[PDB]
Amino acid sequence: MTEYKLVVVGAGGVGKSALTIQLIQNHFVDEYDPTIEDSYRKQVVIDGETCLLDILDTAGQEEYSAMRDQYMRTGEGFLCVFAINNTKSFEDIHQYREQIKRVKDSDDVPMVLVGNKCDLAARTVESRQAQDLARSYGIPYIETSAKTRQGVEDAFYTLVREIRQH
Ligand SMILES: Nc1nc2c(ncn2[C@@H]2O[C@H](COP(=O)(O)OP(=O)(O)NP(=O)(O)O)[C@@H](O)[C@H]2O)c(=O)[nH]1
Ligand SMILES: [Mg+2]
Repeated sequence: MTEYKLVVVGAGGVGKSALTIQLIQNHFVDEYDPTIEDSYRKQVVIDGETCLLDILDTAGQEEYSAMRDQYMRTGEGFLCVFAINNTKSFEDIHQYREQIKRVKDSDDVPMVLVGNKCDLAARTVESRQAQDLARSYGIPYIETSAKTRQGVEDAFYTLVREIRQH
């Protein structure tokens, strides 16, 4: 079956791992559990296509940039995750996108901008700001909550469909 290598990137603590574990294990992880590097493999059916999602969960910590680069290089699509209550993680998005472009030697790779933690009332990044940024990149913007599962399959499935169109 087709394998899609998806890479989840973003600042530390935005919920990269919680998003992935919701998709894979249907559970919200409320624990503090920083990632170094983790891989998940799941057989799914997306629009009648049997395929294998190979999800590379990366570290937000700068100490693992070289490790992150190595895994970014193999990815076919990228979830760029920020948290809607963390303005700095939204600002960091530009830096993550540029590194993706660097290691993939491409100006446009399949990518989804993911505004996570939308269950929180304490929003500091307006949806309009993130939509505008996504529009400038040419990529879709999807708001998610790993807690309520809102948007989770949307984010991953939209990325897979973007790889089909690439
Ligand atoms: N309310 C809420 N909390 C969330 C959400 N996603 C993650 N969190 C919380 O935010 C914290 C960080 O989550 P985690 O998935 O570990 O983030 P990460 O991006 O993988 N961090 P790292 O870069 O170290 O691997 C955890 O306490 C988790 O429960 C969400 O959608 N809503
Ligand atoms: Mg993590």
